[PDB]
Amino acid sequence: EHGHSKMELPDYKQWKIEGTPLETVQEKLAARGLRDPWGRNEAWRYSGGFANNVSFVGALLKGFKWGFAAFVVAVGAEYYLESQ
Amino acid sequence: PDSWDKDVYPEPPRRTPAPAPQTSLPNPVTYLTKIFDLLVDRPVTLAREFIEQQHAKNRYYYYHREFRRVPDITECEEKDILCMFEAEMQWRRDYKVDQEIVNIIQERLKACQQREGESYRQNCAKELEQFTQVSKAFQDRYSDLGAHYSARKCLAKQKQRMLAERKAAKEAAAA
Amino acid sequence: SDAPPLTLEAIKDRVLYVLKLYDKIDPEKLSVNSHFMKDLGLDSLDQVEIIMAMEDEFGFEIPDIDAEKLMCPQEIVDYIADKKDVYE
Amino acid sequence: GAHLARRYLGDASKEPDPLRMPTFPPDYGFPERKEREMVATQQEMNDAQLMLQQRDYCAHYLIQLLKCKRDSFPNFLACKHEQHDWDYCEHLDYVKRMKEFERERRLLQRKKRREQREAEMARG
Amino acid sequence: AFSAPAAYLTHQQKVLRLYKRALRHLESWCVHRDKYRYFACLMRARFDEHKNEKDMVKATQLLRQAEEEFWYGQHPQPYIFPESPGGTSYERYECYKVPEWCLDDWHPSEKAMYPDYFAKREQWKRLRRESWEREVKQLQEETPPGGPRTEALPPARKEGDLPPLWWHIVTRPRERPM
Amino acid sequence: GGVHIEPRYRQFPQLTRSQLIQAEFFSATMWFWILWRFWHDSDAVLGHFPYPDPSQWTDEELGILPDDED
Amino acid sequence: CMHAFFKAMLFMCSGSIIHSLNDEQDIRKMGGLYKAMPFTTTALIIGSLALTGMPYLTGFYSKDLIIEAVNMSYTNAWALLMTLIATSLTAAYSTRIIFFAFLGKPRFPPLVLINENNPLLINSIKRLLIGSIFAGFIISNNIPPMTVPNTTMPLYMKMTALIVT
Amino acid sequence: SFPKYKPSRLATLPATLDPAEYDISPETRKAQAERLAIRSRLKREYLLQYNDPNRLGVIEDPALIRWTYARSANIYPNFRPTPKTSLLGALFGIGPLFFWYYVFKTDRDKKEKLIQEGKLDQTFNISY
Amino acid sequence: YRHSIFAVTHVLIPVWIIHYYLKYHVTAKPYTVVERKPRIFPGDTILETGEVIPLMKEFPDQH
Amino acid sequence: QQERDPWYDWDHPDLRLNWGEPIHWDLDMYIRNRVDTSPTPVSWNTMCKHLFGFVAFMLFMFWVGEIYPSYQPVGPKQYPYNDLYLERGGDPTKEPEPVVHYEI
Amino acid sequence: MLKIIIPTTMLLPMTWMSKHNMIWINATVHSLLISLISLSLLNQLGENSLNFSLTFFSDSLSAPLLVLTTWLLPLMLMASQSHLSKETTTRKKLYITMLILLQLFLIMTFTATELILFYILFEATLVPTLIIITRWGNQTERLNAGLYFLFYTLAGSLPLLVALVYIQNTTGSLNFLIIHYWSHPLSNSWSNIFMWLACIMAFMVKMPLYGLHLWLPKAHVEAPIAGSMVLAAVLLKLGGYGMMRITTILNPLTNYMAYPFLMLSMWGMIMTSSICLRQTDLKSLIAYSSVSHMALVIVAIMIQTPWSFMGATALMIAHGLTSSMLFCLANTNYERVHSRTMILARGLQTLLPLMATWWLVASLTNLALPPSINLIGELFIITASFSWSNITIILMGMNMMITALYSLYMLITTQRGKYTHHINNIKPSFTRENALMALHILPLLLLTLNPKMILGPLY
Ligand SMILES: CCCCCCCCCCCCCCCCC[C@@H](O)O[C@H](CO[C@H](O)CCCCCCCCCCCCCCC)COP(=O)(O)OCC[N+](C)(C)C
Ligand SMILES: CCCCCCCC/C=C\CCCCCCCC(=O)O[C@H](COC(=O)CCCCCCC/C=C/CCCCCCCC)COP(=O)(O)OCCN
Ligand SMILES: CCCCCCCCCCCC(=O)SCCNC(=O)CCNC(=O)[C@H](O)C(C)(C)COP(=O)(O)O
Repeated sequence: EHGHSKMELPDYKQWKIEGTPLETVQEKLAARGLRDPWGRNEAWRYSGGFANNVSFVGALLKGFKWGFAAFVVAVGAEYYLESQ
Repeated sequence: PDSWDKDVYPEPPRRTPAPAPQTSLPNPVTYLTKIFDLLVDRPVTLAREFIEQQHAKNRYYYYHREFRRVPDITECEEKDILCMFEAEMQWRRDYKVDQEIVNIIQERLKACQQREGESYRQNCAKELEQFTQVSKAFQDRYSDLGAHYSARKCLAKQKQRMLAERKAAKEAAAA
Repeated sequence: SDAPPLTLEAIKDRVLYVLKLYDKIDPEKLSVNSHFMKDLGLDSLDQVEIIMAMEDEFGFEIPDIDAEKLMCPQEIVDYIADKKDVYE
Repeated sequence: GAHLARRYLGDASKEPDPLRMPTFPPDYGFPERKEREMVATQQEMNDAQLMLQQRDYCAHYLIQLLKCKRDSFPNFLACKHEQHDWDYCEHLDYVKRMKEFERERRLLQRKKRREQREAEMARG
Repeated sequence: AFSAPAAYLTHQQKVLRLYKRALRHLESWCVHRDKYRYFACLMRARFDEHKNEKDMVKATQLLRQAEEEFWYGQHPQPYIFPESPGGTSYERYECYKVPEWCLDDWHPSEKAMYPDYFAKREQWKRLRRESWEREVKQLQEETPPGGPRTEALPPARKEGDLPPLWWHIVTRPRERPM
Repeated sequence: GGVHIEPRYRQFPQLTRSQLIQAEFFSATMWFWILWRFWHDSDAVLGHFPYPDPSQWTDEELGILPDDED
Repeated sequence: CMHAFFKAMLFMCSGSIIHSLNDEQDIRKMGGLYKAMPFTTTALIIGSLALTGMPYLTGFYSKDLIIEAVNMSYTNAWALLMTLIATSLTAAYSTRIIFFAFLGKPRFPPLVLINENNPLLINSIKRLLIGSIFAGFIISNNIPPMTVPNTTMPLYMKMTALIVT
Repeated sequence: SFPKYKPSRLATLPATLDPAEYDISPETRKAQAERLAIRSRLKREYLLQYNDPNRLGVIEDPALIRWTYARSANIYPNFRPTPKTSLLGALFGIGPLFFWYYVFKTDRDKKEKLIQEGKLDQTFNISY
Repeated sequence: YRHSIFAVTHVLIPVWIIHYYLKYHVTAKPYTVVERKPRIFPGDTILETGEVIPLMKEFPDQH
Repeated sequence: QQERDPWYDWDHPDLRLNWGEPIHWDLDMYIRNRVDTSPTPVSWNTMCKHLFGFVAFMLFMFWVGEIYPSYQPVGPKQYPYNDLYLERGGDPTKEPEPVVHYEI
Repeated sequence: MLKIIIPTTMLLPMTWMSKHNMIWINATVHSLLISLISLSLLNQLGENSLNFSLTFFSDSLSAPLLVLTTWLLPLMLMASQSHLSKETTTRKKLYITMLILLQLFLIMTFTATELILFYILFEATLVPTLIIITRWGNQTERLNAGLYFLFYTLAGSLPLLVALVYIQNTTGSLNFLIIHYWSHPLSNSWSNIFMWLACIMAFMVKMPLYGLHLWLPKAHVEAPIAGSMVLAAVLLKLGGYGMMRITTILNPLTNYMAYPFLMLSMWGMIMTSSICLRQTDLKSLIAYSSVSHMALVIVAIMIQTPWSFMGATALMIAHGLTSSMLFCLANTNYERVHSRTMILARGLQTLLPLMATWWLVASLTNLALPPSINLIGELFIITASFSWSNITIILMGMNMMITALYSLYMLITTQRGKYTHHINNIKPSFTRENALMALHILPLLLLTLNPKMILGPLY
């Protein structure tokens, strides 16, 4: 049981430099009269689920919202049970 | 256990506290030791009783060998080989017995250190001081003999030690 | 591992994909047998960058002595198949 | 820490050496000099066999804390009050040590002021 | 690896090798892809300025200060592919490579298993036995007098012939036998 | 002993909902534990016993005479 | 005891990352894995927090006491300074690992083979995760005391570990 | 200009930094050609004896035999007593012995003197 | 079923041999098994003797 | 032998040697398992100076820290029963000089 | 004692009256049976000795050596069965006769109540070994090796005969019991110094002492496998046994006489261990390792303390077994490759895994991994030397580290890496070789369970 499923490649026309820092790289290169010949080869790294990033503080605060809500519920229950 | 003498291997009375549960929560240690008893100690006891009755069905004895005393090296002639042989054998047996005495004292010291716990530095002065005496004596008798030790060399060492002690006592008295 | 057993078709498809992503060479003009210097008018530096792009695509690196005489996509695919022992 | 800088960049004789403290008699300040007290005796403190470095003036609260910790075993947070008492008593011991250090420092201050005053009077 | 080496490297090959090394080490320095693309394009622009220079002396003087500049800023810990001669898995699977002649010593009880494989192996043995006798004479007649001048071998030129010295190149164990 | 997931070739890989919910649950549990411990035991970080000021002590308790008696 | 838990889990996460990327170990060739493989991400984040002595975490109950005991002992000034700088550098390379392994854009070869959906790996990692979350509290509250505590401390000296981290 | 790299015995000069490779002459090219010629002759001989199906033994390597023979058995017949050899042999074969003898003799004399004076405190020293 | 036979041949049998080996052969000799003495606190009582340790000196309790 | 070409097709890939080639007198000294002479990015002398300099500085700083220690503004710890005389060594038949602690 | 000697003598007519194809089986079976009889001797007393008669006695120093000597012969026959396949029946019978005569001489040497009988048998062992080395040897340097081996030993041992006859003329007896009971101190005199030298040098040269060890590499490399086995296992221990027996009359002269030899051995263990690091031959490396171990045994005997003697006995037994196993492994490789060079055959673990396991166990035992008896002797001798002087620990630690280094170097060079491509005649290991290695290695791990059996009379 192995992965023999005939995976098919996407279309090469899908990858566009637009909307990526590669566009800024080309803009800087054109100011000196240059162009990147491999710019569209690396456009897949900013296209799909890779288009959105997370900050370091956001990475550390991965589950702060649910944990905080649970902590509020638990401390409320503790206050309502102790004051009896 | 009667298998060993309690006087040779002294032990304190081993006073132990009593269980004083302060809460209503059932501790797991008692339940685990009860199930351990039921599943381990009972079959082991039954097997031991069976083996012991099988042993009692066939009983026979063995004895400690007693050795007579023989003249020592100090009363043997210069070239008399038979008395020298007997004295050497006796001295070797005495050397083994002295080694085992030191072993007994060391075992006492180790047991005291483990048993007394955190207060061993104060509660094991007696064993340490006994071991100090026994080690000093053993060291005086057999140290520096070398690989080829014999009763003659031990006698020579004792002779020079007594000569030194006599000279020191004479010099101190005549000071 | 759990690595699918890549085939000759996959190697050729990936090589042609990376080549078509190379803006210097027109997609229509290139063919499996299309030569680099003469059929597409590329420089030798373009050839070495193509080799580097192949290297980054397939995750293994080709020695310089072998790379400097890889001039067609077909022989690039043949070299990769020989290196990775591809059956079909 | 500030005392480190005061000693190593300022005057060494101005402040004490912690190895040799205290350098003055206990009664040099005031003659009352009430003595410190022990609650735990020798025998029970030996039986509890805490540690030699734990065998200090705070031993009674430590013994009570161990009494709880042995008694209420499954509830490993039942006696928190005894831990609080032991910590408070160690805090009191520490603040007493700080008071000793401060007292010795100011005694050294006034001593040095004394011989410098005598030197000024003698030179005058 | 597969290709036979030459007696020397020309200037053009050395320039290509420096270009590849510099690009690899610049990629190692510039982790991110957009920054690497920018600096690699700038590197290519700086690199091809002296493309059209003609005389040999100035060309040889160049590439030399270039190699010194490369050595000064060579990123003492460059990225290496795992299977490369410096990678973390360079010779990981070399302990699983067993030679083909080891099968000749298998017990008949072991050779009872896999009968078709051993029949095919015997056919390969017969083919090699004939092809070697052809290849010895073919190489004897084709080699220049006084010994070979390079370690490059000729292909087969007849119909039933096989390439000379083929047995130990065709019968490699595998890249990952186990 | 897992499930079948095919490669994607330059697209975001397939994710199971189980791994996402497990990771989020464990992160939330960790943050809740930190908050609960900080609420119930705050002295473990900020301390419970104030640090006295030695210069604030009067000379009476420190056994100091006005530089003339001794 | 604490380092056992959290360092073993850190190596587990590193090995999972290495296997998921075709036996690739260099961090220059691993990019955005925070979303591509989240269980390893959260386990490694918790381990990094534990390693840096985050309050009320397995690493707290040991490392915080280490720093406090070194700060109030008659020892070398140089050794204390080196220990504080080492703590700062510990936080620093933990940040380096997280940043270069989970935050940026992907830098691995195009053929994606990323997969965590294996019960063995998940269970083995999560057991040590629960350990690295709760074992410090449990063990610290269950063992008898064995040293004199540092009850009273200067406020800036109490926060020094957190400040440097 | 950039700081220069200085080679040493255990950190050799890089190939790309050799001024010799840049000084190209026809004699150098001919030398390289004949070097690769002899290398190719050796490789041809090895592969011819290696791919032979008839051979079922170890290919004897004269270079290895020469290496082992020179390392083991060719030393003494080529030995000649010279001031260098005499001095190095005397030093490396006599100096350590007398150095260690002096060290151990001094240590044991000190220990014996302390034992005779009685100030060594050998309590519990039973096994020797 | 696999766990039940495993818990017998790999846990129960070894602990039976070791308990028999310890209870009847190792402890037959003195000092072979030495146990740390149990801690005694004030207010405890002893099973063997029955005497009760007197309480402490009623320290002044505050805060 | 470590710095030989890893891409040439040696007859002995592990030792990187060719059949019939002259063998260096100290071959077993350089077998990729032992001392190697591969050029380093940094020069040998600079490396030695940097390594030695760091070690010398660390040692001298440690000695200075020994000369200039760090501590807290507190007095010595006090122990009740004659500085715990009986429980530290013992000797109960000497009646040592009593030490009594100062309450402030 | 004759219950061992007579069957060993009857081994000769049995061998010479055997069928042309049944010599090996009968010799092996009866040698193993003789070994079983030898096991009874191990029971020993804490008292004087097992004085069988006026001619022979047994002791807990002689008993392990006798057991090892009796056990070694079946292993030597098993090892020699292979390379003597194309030999005529008469010459194979002559080889077996040489081995049997060597065993008989060693057995009578180890009991030897009287010192001249000990000398006579200690020299009688020289002839069969010389014939084995110079007759059934592969190379052309076997003649020079035999000449070295003969003349070093004879030059060392000729003054010993004069010393012994002088000692008997003065004292009146050379029986070891009377010598021990009537021992008298040696005055610090030039004549006594030279008598000490004449008594000591004969056993020193056969240890071999550093600087007098030149014969050993030649003899071990050029000997057939059985000769190498016996030389490394038993013949080296003759000097140690003789020194242990004869140092009883050399006191108190030994206290200062020992320094030149102590320094030589302490520096020579380092020298030979370092030599082992740069060696292109397996047999030479094993021989130099033997030299290092025997130098450390020399140190132990010269220190002359009970722990020294126990450690020396244990190390002698352990080294004999380990060196025999290592030589057998080297011979198994050689009979396949016919080269005897470390760097030729590489990566043999891939082709021969069980033999690689044997290599690993032998290297670990030579490395003195606890709780093997090798480390028991090593540690006892190290502790005794430390009590002698605290500065010896540096040299002992250096020796330990270098020993581990070259042991693992020898293991890695031959077993790990990539196999040599052009070598294709490496057949699967036979049951005979595997049984040989098993019978070498299992007694070591069984003896580590009862170390008191090999700790000598001072236990
Ligand atoms: C070559 C590889 C190694 C082989 C083995 C080497 C081991 C053999 C070495 C022999 C050990 C030492 C021999 C004698 C030791 C006695 C101590 C003496 O030498 O020291 C001083 C002796 O002083 C001088 O050394 C006098 C002797 C000088 C002549 C000896 C030649 C020196 C070097 C010779 C070395 C050659 C060795 C190899 C021979 C082929 C002490 O002064 P003194 O108190 O008065 O004499 C005490 C002895 N009394 C009481 C009997 C009188
Ligand atoms: C590997 C080669 C080693 C060879 C052996 C080296 C050492 C040889 C030992 C010295 C040789 C002579 C041995 C002495 C025989 C014992 C007899 C004895 O001890 O009696 C002495 C005899 O002592 C001697 O006569 C010794 C004279 C020496 C002459 C022979 C010299 C041989 C070489 C000597 C120097 C080398 C020794 C050490 C060599 C180091 C290793 C090479 C006293 O004689 P009496 O006259 O009866 O009593 C005196 C009161 N009236
Ligand atoms: C991070 C690392 C640090 C970076 C430092 C590296 C410094 C490098 C800068 C040096 C620039 C040079 O090229 S140095 C100039 C040396 N001389 C020449 O280039 C003359 C002729 N050029 C050629 O022949 C080439 O091969 C070419 C035509 C380009 C291709 O040809 P193809 O048609 O066969 O592809």
